[PDB]
Amino acid sequence: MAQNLKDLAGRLPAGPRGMGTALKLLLGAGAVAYGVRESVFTVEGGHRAIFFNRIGGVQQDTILAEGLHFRIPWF
Amino acid sequence: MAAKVFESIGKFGLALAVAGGVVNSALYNVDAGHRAVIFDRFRGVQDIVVGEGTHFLIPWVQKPIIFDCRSRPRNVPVITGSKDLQNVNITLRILFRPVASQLPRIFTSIGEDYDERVLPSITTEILKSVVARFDA
Repeated sequence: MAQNLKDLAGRLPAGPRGMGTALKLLLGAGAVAYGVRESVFTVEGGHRAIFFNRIGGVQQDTILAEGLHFRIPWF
Repeated sequence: MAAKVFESIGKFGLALAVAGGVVNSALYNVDAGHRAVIFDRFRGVQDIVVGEGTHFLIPWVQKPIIFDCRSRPRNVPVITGSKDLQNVNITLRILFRPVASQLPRIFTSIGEDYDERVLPSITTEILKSVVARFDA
């Protein structure tokens, strides 16, 4: 399986100098996008979620409604 | 020139089809006496009832909850003890309807199906209490 991936990676054309920079920027943008997606704990209607945390156990003073409320990934 | 025109026409047709599909996916029929609600995820469920009208939404976040703000009966049988403590098997008939205004709370609190959990509950409680109080 890894051999196929290596062959595919090698087969990519060696585009101009700016092609690599553009690809790096696109990869960074996609990483930020997925971080954003999984950094918002997808709670559903009417529910809530305070931060069940792994840093500082679980906080008590911070209170969250349902909706725009960010998780830290897997945390 | 003809080939470019045909290609542009095809691209415009595909774009129009995609837009029409997106618009269609954003609407749900509202049969008169149906007052839906928005069940999103970036807010959960909103605070504003959808009237008996076609009101818009965005995709994959709302699953069209076509409620029904019409009336409905129910029969509750209760094996109640009376004052003289009989086995009064009382089947009460109850008519009820919801309210258009605050349906989104109704959906958040319980969900799409609401009446079954409560009707036997309160009806049996009150039948038992009242008949218990009253002779057979």
